[PDB]
Amino acid sequence: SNSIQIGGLFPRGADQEYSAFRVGMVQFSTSEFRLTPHIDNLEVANSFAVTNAFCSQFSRGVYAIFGFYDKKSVNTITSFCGTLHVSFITPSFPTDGTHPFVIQMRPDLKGALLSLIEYYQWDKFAYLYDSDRGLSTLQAVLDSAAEKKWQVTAINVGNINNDKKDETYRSLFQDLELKKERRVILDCERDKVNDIVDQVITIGKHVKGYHYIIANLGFTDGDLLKIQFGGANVSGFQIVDYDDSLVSKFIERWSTLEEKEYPGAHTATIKYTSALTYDAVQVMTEAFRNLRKQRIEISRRGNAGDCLANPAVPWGQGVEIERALKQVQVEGLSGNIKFDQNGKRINYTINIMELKTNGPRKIGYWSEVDKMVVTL
Amino acid sequence: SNSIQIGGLFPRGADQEYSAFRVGMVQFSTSEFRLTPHIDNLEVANSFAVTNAFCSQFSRGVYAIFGFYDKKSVNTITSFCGTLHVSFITPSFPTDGTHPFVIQMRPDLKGALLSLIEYYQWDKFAYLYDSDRGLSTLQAVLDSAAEKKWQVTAINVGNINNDKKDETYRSLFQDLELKKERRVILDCERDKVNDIVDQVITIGKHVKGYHYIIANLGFTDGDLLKIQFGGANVSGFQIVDYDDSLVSKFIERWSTLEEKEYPGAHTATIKYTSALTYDAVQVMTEAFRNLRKQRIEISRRGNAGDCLANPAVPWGQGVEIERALKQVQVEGLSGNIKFDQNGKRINYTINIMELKTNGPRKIGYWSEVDKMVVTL
Ligand SMILES: *[C@@H]1O[C@H](CO)[C@@H](O[C@@H]2O[C@H](CO)[C@@H](O)[C@H](O)[C@H]2NC(C)=O)[C@H](O)[C@H]1NC(C)=O
Ligand SMILES: *[C@@H]1O[C@H](CO)[C@@H](O[C@@H]2O[C@H](CO)[C@@H](O)[C@H](O)[C@H]2NC(C)=O)[C@H](O)[C@H]1NC(C)=O
Repeated sequence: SNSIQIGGLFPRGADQEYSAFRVGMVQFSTSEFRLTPHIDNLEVANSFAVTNAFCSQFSRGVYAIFGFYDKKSVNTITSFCGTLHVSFITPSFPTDGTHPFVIQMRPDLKGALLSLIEYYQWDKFAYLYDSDRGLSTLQAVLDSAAEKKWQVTAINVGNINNDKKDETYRSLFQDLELKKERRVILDCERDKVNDIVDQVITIGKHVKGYHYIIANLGFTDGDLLKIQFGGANVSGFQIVDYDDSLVSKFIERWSTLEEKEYPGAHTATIKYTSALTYDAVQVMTEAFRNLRKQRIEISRRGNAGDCLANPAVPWGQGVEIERALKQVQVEGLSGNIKFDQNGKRINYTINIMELKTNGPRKIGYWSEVDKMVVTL
Repeated sequence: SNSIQIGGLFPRGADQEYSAFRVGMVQFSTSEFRLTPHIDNLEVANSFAVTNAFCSQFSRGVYAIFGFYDKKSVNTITSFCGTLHVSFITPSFPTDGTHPFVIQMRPDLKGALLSLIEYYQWDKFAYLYDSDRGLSTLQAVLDSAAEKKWQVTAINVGNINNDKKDETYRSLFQDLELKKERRVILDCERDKVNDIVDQVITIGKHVKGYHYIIANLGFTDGDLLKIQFGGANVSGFQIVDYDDSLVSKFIERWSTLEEKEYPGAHTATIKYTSALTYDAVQVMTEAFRNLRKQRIEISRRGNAGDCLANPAVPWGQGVEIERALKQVQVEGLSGNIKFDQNGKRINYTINIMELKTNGPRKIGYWSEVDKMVVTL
């Protein structure tokens, strides 16, 4: 048997991620033990919902929770996890701090972004953002601006009501035009980028003389073809490397999976959040394997009880499970996976990309310790 | 014997605010009914703690909750209140959105601040912000910077370990001794403002040629006397007008209370947060009084239950309570109190202040519809 109960907290509509999760469950299945996921699908921005689901898993008796949060709900997660010693493994944006009991699959992007800016020798640009992943990056660029004498125009595009969102664009570009802004960073939710890209194309700002940096880890995850021929420079970041044999092999299978059975999966690419979901199954699997290999018993003796029991007394095995997960080092879709004591990715690589007439191309990479290295 | 129960969620050090709350309960109590508060003292930044306390008050069957939140716990409050139709009345920062079931006693400060900056005809300035407290008003000035043609140098003053503090704050100003920054916006809690004022004085930057804008609603809550004679301009905002008889008559009383019975309350001034709290007791009282004047029965028949009951079916009378709360229009320590449909203060007034050798003086006022008006 060896059935190991875990929770799965999935946003509604995260079909590809859940398909990647199930493929991960197949890939990393083993006779040693079985991960036994209990799945909740919910509105990840709704803290009540996230608390209900967390507590429901907790009372069932899970040994770890894999899932997602939003900026509206990250504090529910870090606070419940930290209080009860339950480990959360997530592909979402890294928490802004050193919160314990959170294993963060997603590498920090800020460093690479700052180096890229320096690399193109920008000292004046617009930073167009929303806040769904917090404001860490905004702070990082403001700090750099002050320190390197950059003139940054930083504008929150997150709050343009899509119910009348067009006069709002003209006024945005009017503001940008005041200083003839031509270098632009887009750090937004993926549909937000696409909205902004259409908006740019429409007013002819996708021509030569413009240069956009897409500040996310999935440059090729969405539709680049529409700005591929206008003449503007377009650059970005990619944590999933389709030239890795490991990734290449996975895509051979992924690309042929039955779409009815694996929604989101009959394609040549996989979104980085889905790749990280797949990699998370490997990490959890290795953690429980390592514990068993170390002869560390983590089996629950009694019921977890109510997540709101007062006083909140953390189970003693919590720390053990946190440590096992943080000590995992493996190779996955997102390259070398290793964590520091705070569950943040270290020793990872981010590929730096440029859009060219013949498609997106790697021009080099950013190293978690060597910064930006061009490929010759 | 008409006991309407309510909750009070008080941050673990909010002594003066609790004193203010207890005073308002006396001032506004009546033979009609007695608000019967149940009080929790808690780590307001701890979302788990906040959920526990909310759920504990929900189970008791309170008819509303007066309380405080933090930027880390605000989502817990809005989600739980919005889901369960439990009204939260608070002097905390207004929410970033139109969340329902939240009565925000504190007026928005962004308009007045943006207006004041324009008034002084600033184009280049430093903005000291406190990440602990939030970035919301910084963002508003960053959004506006293009259209209003400003060059903003934003510095985070928010992760200072009190160990150093002195050294950090001096390093900060001896760094603004680079771009020749002399116009500085504060945007901090009154304590952090005091700390900074203390260091500006020690560094000798409170002289003529520097100008500080304190971006909180309590210009005279702190000690201005010490920076009054240096020669620097110092401007701020004030919502509690001590020239009003209502306020003067209140302070007559407040200055008299025994400090042992009412911590924080043997003084001439009163923090705008405590004033908003006193005001909150009037609003809650009027709302529930008005529900009776309209023979809207709101008495719960059966137990409220568990905040984690599933499915979540909100009680029928929540919406009536919310509406009654939002329909209240009274005059209080913070001036005319009125709310829109999203529980935000409307038709309120913010006084504009400058520090003079003879003390703080009102120089004008800011209105929702008139914007900035020089007084004469
Ligand atoms: C788009 O990329 C091009 C190519 O690097 C940039 O043009 C180069 O950059 C410098 C600075 O303007 C020029 O002096 C070089 O001569 C350019 N190289 C070549 C061969 O074209 C250009 O600056 C980028 N666009 C924007 C708006 O930043
Ligand atoms: C402090 O306040 C004064 C008045 O608002 C600022 O401007 C003074 O008044 C006029 C109006 O521009 C100027 O022509 C004078 O030169 C200013 N007076 C003096 C003696 O400086 C003044 O600039 C403010 N100080 C700062 C640093 O903003």
